[PDB]
Amino acid sequence: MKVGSQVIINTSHMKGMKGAEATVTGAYDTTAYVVSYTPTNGGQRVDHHKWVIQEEIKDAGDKTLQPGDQVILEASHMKGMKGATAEIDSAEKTTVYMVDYTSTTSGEKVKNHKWVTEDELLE
Repeated sequence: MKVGSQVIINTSHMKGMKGAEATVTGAYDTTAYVVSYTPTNGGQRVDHHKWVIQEEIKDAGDKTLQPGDQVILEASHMKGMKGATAEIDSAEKTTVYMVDYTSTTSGEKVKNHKWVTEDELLE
């Protein structure tokens, strides 16, 4: 699968995704990390968030990080994420996809959702 591929989301990161019809808008060979952090706003702790990628970690470069590492996040998949200090729970070499999809909950057309891995998609 690649950019333009039609797929079915096969994971449940948030409500409304599982089984949603989707189209791939970006594909990245990269390292995908699961991370835990306290949002900058001060709300509830985010535990084992899938996923942030190499390119979303401040000063990560081409250096693969290690579980246990403390990093600063440069993504904004949700409020309070950008600039947060996070702990890497795991690291995996894989391809991740950014997808447009229609929420199964409300019918809202979600654009450029980051991220799902190929293990999390069905074609």
